[PDB]
Amino acid sequence: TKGTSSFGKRRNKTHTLCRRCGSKAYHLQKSTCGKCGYPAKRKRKYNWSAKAKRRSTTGTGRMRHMKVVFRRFRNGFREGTVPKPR
Amino acid sequence: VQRLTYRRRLSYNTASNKTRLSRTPGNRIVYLYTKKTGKSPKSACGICPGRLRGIRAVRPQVLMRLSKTKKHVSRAYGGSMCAKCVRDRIKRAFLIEEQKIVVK
Amino acid sequence: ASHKTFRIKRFLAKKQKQNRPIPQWIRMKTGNKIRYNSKRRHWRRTKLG
RNA sequence: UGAACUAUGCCUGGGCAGGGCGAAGCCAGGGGAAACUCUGGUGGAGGCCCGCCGCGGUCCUGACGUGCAAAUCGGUCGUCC
RNA sequence: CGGGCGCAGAUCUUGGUGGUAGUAGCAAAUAUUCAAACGAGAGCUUUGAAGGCCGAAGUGGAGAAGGGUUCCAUGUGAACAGCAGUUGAACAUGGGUGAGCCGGUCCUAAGGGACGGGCCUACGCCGUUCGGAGGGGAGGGCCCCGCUCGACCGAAAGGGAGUCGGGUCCAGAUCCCCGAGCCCGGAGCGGCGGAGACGGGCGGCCCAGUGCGGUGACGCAAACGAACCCGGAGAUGCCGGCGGGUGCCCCGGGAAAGAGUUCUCUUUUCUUUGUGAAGGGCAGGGCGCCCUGGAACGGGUUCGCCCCGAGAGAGGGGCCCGCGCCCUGGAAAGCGCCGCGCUGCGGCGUCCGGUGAGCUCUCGUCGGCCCUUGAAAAUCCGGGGGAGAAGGUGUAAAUCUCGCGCCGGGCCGUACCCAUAUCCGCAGCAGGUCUCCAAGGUGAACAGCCUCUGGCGUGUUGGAACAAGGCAGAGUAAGGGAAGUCGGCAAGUCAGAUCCGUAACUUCGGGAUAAGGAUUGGCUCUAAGGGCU
RNA sequence: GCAGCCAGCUUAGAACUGUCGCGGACCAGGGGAAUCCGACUGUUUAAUUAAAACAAAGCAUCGCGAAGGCCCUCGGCGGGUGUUGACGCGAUGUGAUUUCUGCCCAGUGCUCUGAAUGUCAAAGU
RNA sequence: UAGUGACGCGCAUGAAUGGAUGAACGAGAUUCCCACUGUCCCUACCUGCUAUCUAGCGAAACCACAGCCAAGGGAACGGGCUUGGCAGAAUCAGCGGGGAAAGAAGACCCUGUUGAGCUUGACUCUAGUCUGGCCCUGUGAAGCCUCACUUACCCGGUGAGGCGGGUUCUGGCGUCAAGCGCCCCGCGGGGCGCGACCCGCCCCGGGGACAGCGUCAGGUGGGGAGUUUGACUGG
RNA sequence: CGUGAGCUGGGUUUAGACCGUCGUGAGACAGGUUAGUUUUACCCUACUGAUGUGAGCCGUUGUUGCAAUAGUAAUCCCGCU
RNA sequence: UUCUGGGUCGGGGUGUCGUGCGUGGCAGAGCAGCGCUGCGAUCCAUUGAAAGUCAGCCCUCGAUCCAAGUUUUG
RNA sequence: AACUCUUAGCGGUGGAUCACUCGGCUCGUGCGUCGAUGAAGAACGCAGCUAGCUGCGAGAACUAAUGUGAAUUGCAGGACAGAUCAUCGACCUUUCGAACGCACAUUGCGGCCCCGGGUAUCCCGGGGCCACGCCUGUCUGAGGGUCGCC
Ligand SMILES: [Mg+2]
Ligand SMILES: [Mg+2]
Ligand SMILES: [Mg+2]
Ligand SMILES: [Mg+2]
Ligand SMILES: [Mg+2]
Ligand SMILES: [Mg+2]
Ligand SMILES: [Mg+2]
Ligand SMILES: [Mg+2]
Ligand SMILES: [Mg+2]
Ligand SMILES: [Mg+2]
Ligand SMILES: [Mg+2]
Ligand SMILES: [Mg+2]
Ligand SMILES: [Mg+2]
Ligand SMILES: [Mg+2]
Ligand SMILES: [Mg+2]
Ligand SMILES: [Mg+2]
Ligand SMILES: [Mg+2]
Ligand SMILES: [Mg+2]
Ligand SMILES: [Mg+2]
Ligand SMILES: [Mg+2]
Ligand SMILES: [Mg+2]
Ligand SMILES: [Mg+2]
Ligand SMILES: [Mg+2]
Ligand SMILES: [Mg+2]
Ligand SMILES: [Mg+2]
Ligand SMILES: [Mg+2]
Ligand SMILES: [Mg+2]
Ligand SMILES: [Mg+2]
Ligand SMILES: [Mg+2]
Ligand SMILES: [Mg+2]
Ligand SMILES: [Mg+2]
Ligand SMILES: [Mg+2]
Ligand SMILES: [Mg+2]
Ligand SMILES: [Mg+2]
Ligand SMILES: [Mg+2]
Ligand SMILES: [Mg+2]
Ligand SMILES: [Mg+2]
Ligand SMILES: [Mg+2]
Ligand SMILES: [Mg+2]
Ligand SMILES: [Mg+2]
Ligand SMILES: [Mg+2]
Ligand SMILES: [Mg+2]
Ligand SMILES: [Mg+2]
Ligand SMILES: [Mg+2]
Ligand SMILES: [Mg+2]
Ligand SMILES: [Mg+2]
Ligand SMILES: [Mg+2]
Ligand SMILES: [Mg+2]
Ligand SMILES: [Mg+2]
Ligand SMILES: [Mg+2]
Ligand SMILES: [Mg+2]
Ligand SMILES: [Mg+2]
Ligand SMILES: [Mg+2]
Ligand SMILES: [Mg+2]
Ligand SMILES: [Mg+2]
Ligand SMILES: [Mg+2]
Ligand SMILES: [Mg+2]
Ligand SMILES: [Mg+2]
Ligand SMILES: [Mg+2]
Ligand SMILES: [Mg+2]
Ligand SMILES: [Mg+2]
Ligand SMILES: [Mg+2]
Ligand SMILES: [Mg+2]
Ligand SMILES: [Mg+2]
Ligand SMILES: [Mg+2]
Ligand SMILES: [Mg+2]
Ligand SMILES: [Mg+2]
Ligand SMILES: [Mg+2]
Ligand SMILES: [Mg+2]
Ligand SMILES: [Mg+2]
Ligand SMILES: [Mg+2]
Ligand SMILES: [Mg+2]
Ligand SMILES: [Mg+2]
Ligand SMILES: [Mg+2]
Ligand SMILES: [Mg+2]
Ligand SMILES: [Mg+2]
Ligand SMILES: [Mg+2]
Ligand SMILES: [Mg+2]
Ligand SMILES: [Mg+2]
Ligand SMILES: [Zn+2]
Ligand SMILES: [Zn+2]
Repeated sequence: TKGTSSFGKRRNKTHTLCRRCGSKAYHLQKSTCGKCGYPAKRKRKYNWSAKAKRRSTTGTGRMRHMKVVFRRFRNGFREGTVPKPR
Repeated sequence: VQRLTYRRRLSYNTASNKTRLSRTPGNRIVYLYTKKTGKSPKSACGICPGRLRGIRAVRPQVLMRLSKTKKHVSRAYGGSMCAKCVRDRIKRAFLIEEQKIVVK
Repeated sequence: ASHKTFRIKRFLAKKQKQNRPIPQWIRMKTGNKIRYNSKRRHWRRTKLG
């Protein structure tokens, strides 16, 4: 019936891990992620959910290259030069 | 009487999961996955319902490894057309060409 | 299932290596601040999705 | 955001004991002046019958009803080319 | 001076704790018992014995999806596993998934989705083999020939070349070991052999030769050949009958080797008595395949049918499938028994038949059914074609010769559970969840009941009583027989099979197992229904 | 013309026999006479209603010859029917067969005219 | 008071809003009969699992405080208040009288200027659709209208393969030209033309400034949207 | 208008559906008809039974008894004479 | 708790069911071999036999064991 | 006796209160800097003993340089003890991702060039590449579209 005996027939994945956001929201038949909109070029980021925007905005990850710009900015983006040796 | 199991991942009685019972040197009855039966070619006429003769009834890609003699007969249209229709093709070609000389 | 993809098997490999309890010398390091691994999962009570 | 339940459709697969009634077709033998009929056998058709698996879920308004279960259990029962 | 300034209430919020309460409860699917071992500790672990259950639509053996280490060894017994635990799918420490021939990978199915174009203020959407100057490849050497050309994705159950046997682990296995193969790709020499290639006419000259046999079906180890075209295989539903073959089951050996019984009887009962792929040969089966020939007094023939002057019957051939038997493999290995040694070496055997309305699987054949006609593509092959290539007298070009040799086959999945405790249902939940294998007896049966192989402790606990009242056993009950009750609710009657006998009505099909009768055991016989020489 | 040999499994008949018991467990239709409704099979309210409800074949009507009918889309004269063409597609009603299906076009609605007198927009005059 | 067969001024039957009939069929509704039975007269006995007791384990609902009654009065049915009856620890198994027992801000009813589903002849709109004007929209002719023109625009076909003007005797076969002419390479080789006619401006057909697009205008429009649908009142 | 954690759901009175009347319609019927989940007590009393009970004392313990109070029960008919 | 007493067996009585196993038979529809022998449901005798019968039946007639010791009370 | 209730001591249960605060909140100020030279985000991996966090990327719990000047520390061990830390101009920076040969529930399927090896052929390994749109320019072309020359 509609309850307990129906939960036993659940053995077919609807979503899988997305290649762009790593979340388990990539709809298989639609071939579209439910969290980041992959494979669309633009990420879905709606303003009617500040918490959803808070979990995946810039600063919630590593910022492997943006944190270096912050350190390079405070020195004027100095390049090509080296400190004076001993 | 011992009950035997499949030897592959496929567990459904599909057309590819066809087996036969084989007795091993260890006195065991095991499943031996059979190849699908092949068909000898049909005549290119489209009339004679029987298959051609002198040709192996194997799978298509098995015909690649067979020699040419095992895939046709030594007749003109042998291996593609039956002997009955080749005689009809020769007599029809001859008699029609003769009627086209009478009109000249 | 025995039929796995490389991404799923690589995902299960990471979760299998994180399901290890904390080293005993960690409690002597942080001053018994981390008493146990609060991210220990069991294969029955909590699934991976 | 969802058709992993379910509704319908599509594609490619899988599955459904043993019996019963026994239709066209066919065979042979009788009856008749002929038209033609009669009998036996054969044959094995069917959204046919009984019925197991399966799929369903009638009644007991049984069990249970802070349950095994946020719908289950037992007997009975519907269907089962 | 400034307030987030005073709580008993808001079915207030959060957290904590009571009475109820040592209470309800730990009651679905028959079952446990004795002894021993380890241990501080045993109804629950282990071992043995006993007695039982699942009874092959398993409580058995293996998968798919899903789980993701749950697998395996060892240790622990805190917590959890609703009693316990020396146990665990718990915890702790280690270990474990080995592939050219298993699958993915390749193909397109439904479908998805780019491209051109169009649309849309736009993110984008529409559309899907159409629609663009959509070809990037040539042969021939700077020249002429190529779209039926629409990307790509989409099946671990479709299509798709080729791996099987024995052994091995604490857990791996068609992957490891040993042995025997196979497929595909690769080779300016592709490494040899064979084929092409056998000789003629003139007296050195000259001329041949891209094989050959059979009336035929067609056969030979090979047996040149492009563009282009044609065709085949892939690639065809469901149902019924019949036949061939394996597997299983059954019967006879007064067959061998162990074992059970042996109070009595039983030349007895039980178990074991085998051979892979690939290749060769031969049974067996199939054929609207051929030749001779000619049919009515029509004949052949099936369970049914069907077949025949468009050529039967008969005779002689041909082809296909041969998963059957023999052989190579290969008995050296595997099983069975016996013997010796030790803390691995030997011996013997592995035999001969009978059958079947037997059950499955498979290969066939003949039909039935459809206002239902029951896939595509990759890939592979045959033919037509004769454009070309080859040498001038012994060879050359060419070779589809499992004739032989040489080299390579990457990547990913692979343990285990797969369900009355590894999945889903909050759980070790009586629910749900796709398949494969399947014995003996009874019987029509894959029914119920019993047993073997295998599995198991009765399903989250034991002990003692046997009150009421429950639930179930569809327990039984004198006399009456629906007077009960809204109501024959409930379960009671009937039931299988054989032989008889079956109305009203009817759309002539039915109604129908109508209704109503008789029979049914055991034992000892009789009769009939076959095959073979 | 059969003799020999081999091979089962069913069927019928008879004697004898036990407590008249014997499909001994198991398995396993109570029956008859009528009414109503739906023809039948099938389907349905997962978790209170399996039915007389739905569907159904049959019957009948309606629309439409493709610059079309019906319908989809924000939009492309894009898309479905349609790989279709009236024995088709689309929209309804009734509901097997049999037997019939009367009367009413005033009302409402649909439809057909335009010897169409009225009412009558924007634009144009 | 049921069932069946009749009777029919039938509150309010009736003919594809189908009428009547009807074999077969039905886990459909109903009546009767036989058989059958614990349905009953009228209950009894037996078994298993429970309840019970025990070892271990161990909840929940619920709870203002609580818990013996009668009358009285009271918010008109007390448990407490009044007047009486009275009244003795701590408990077990039952039981279902009471606690107007629990479960649930009654679902009936009314109220609210709270909704929603749905329907029309409600109010107000709307997609679509019909129609007219303008717009793409030009050209020629005849009497605003009709007929022509093709190039706009539209449709169809095709691998855009023969447009305009000057092979039916069989279920074969047909593939880059034989042939001829001309010309160039050093008897081998190559090109060109004819074969296969010329010219042309649109690939071939079917429509055609009409379809259709854009934009206003009128009609239609419960298909859809939004909203409303008084009050008083012995409910 | 005793009595549904006593039962039974036949009726009424959800959602399915049919007929008639009514309404353009959705629907209505105080008309008929058919199918339609009846949950929980282990708490406190009451009652039913079953243990036990005057925590102070030369009382403990046993037998045989007394008894307040409470319950209370029999009923109707026929035949002969 | 030893003058004894209490259990467990056995015996008898009682009642239930219905004539046990074995053996024998010149009983047995028969049938198969050489009157003999084998097979043969049932039948007869032994045999109102056998079986079980207080655990909540009755009576001991015998046999063989057993005697302890929880808590508490003026 | 027990049981029940009250009172206090003590012990539990429980967590309030109070004190604490490397946190939040608010205001103000200065800056105001991402990305095809591969961003944000994600995945995976990296430590002697390392699960998470955090920091890094196969040079992976950090390299070089500069500043600093003796530690890091849980346990070691070992410092070429200039330890460590900070700064951070050099260098490095896996895979997915706008993600870019085609794709992806696939570590799937291709193509080109070059290099090395087995030996041009093939096989193996490595390196560099092959998305879409568009701009300037080059190159190669197309159309009697408009002409010129014949
Ligand atoms: Mg954005
Ligand atoms: Mg789970
Ligand atoms: Mg479906
Ligand atoms: Mg039935
Ligand atoms: Mg069934
Ligand atoms: Mg079932
Ligand atoms: Mg049921
Ligand atoms: Mg019913
Ligand atoms: Mg009933
Ligand atoms: Mg019930
Ligand atoms: Mg209950
Ligand atoms: Mg406040
Ligand atoms: Mg408070
Ligand atoms: Mg491990
Ligand atoms: Mg426990
Ligand atoms: Mg242990
Ligand atoms: Mg284990
Ligand atoms: Mg673990
Ligand atoms: Mg693919
Ligand atoms: Mg496959
Ligand atoms: Mg197929
Ligand atoms: Mg294994
Ligand atoms: Mg040679
Ligand atoms: Mg040739
Ligand atoms: Mg067949
Ligand atoms: Mg050829
Ligand atoms: Mg495995
Ligand atoms: Mg379960
Ligand atoms: Mg869940
Ligand atoms: Mg059997
Ligand atoms: Mg089966
Ligand atoms: Mg059976
Ligand atoms: Mg147990
Ligand atoms: Mg269990
Ligand atoms: Mg009882
Ligand atoms: Mg009962
Ligand atoms: Mg009974
Ligand atoms: Mg009785
Ligand atoms: Mg009555
Ligand atoms: Mg009565
Ligand atoms: Mg009944
Ligand atoms: Mg009848
Ligand atoms: Mg009538
Ligand atoms: Mg019906
Ligand atoms: Mg009818
Ligand atoms: Mg039906
Ligand atoms: Mg329901
Ligand atoms: Mg039904
Ligand atoms: Mg109806
Ligand atoms: Mg009709
Ligand atoms: Mg109508
Ligand atoms: Mg009218
Ligand atoms: Mg009556
Ligand atoms: Mg009447
Ligand atoms: Mg009427
Ligand atoms: Mg009418
Ligand atoms: Mg009517
Ligand atoms: Mg029914
Ligand atoms: Mg009260
Ligand atoms: Mg309350
Ligand atoms: Mg309220
Ligand atoms: Mg008001
Ligand atoms: Mg409203
Ligand atoms: Mg609503
Ligand atoms: Mg409205
Ligand atoms: Mg009012
Ligand atoms: Mg009253
Ligand atoms: Mg009342
Ligand atoms: Mg009550
Ligand atoms: Mg009730
Ligand atoms: Mg009542
Ligand atoms: Mg009712
Ligand atoms: Mg109703
Ligand atoms: Mg009713
Ligand atoms: Mg019902
Ligand atoms: Mg006694
Ligand atoms: Mg006080
Ligand atoms: Mg305290
Ligand atoms: Mg990057
Ligand atoms: Zn994503
Ligand atoms: Zn032919």
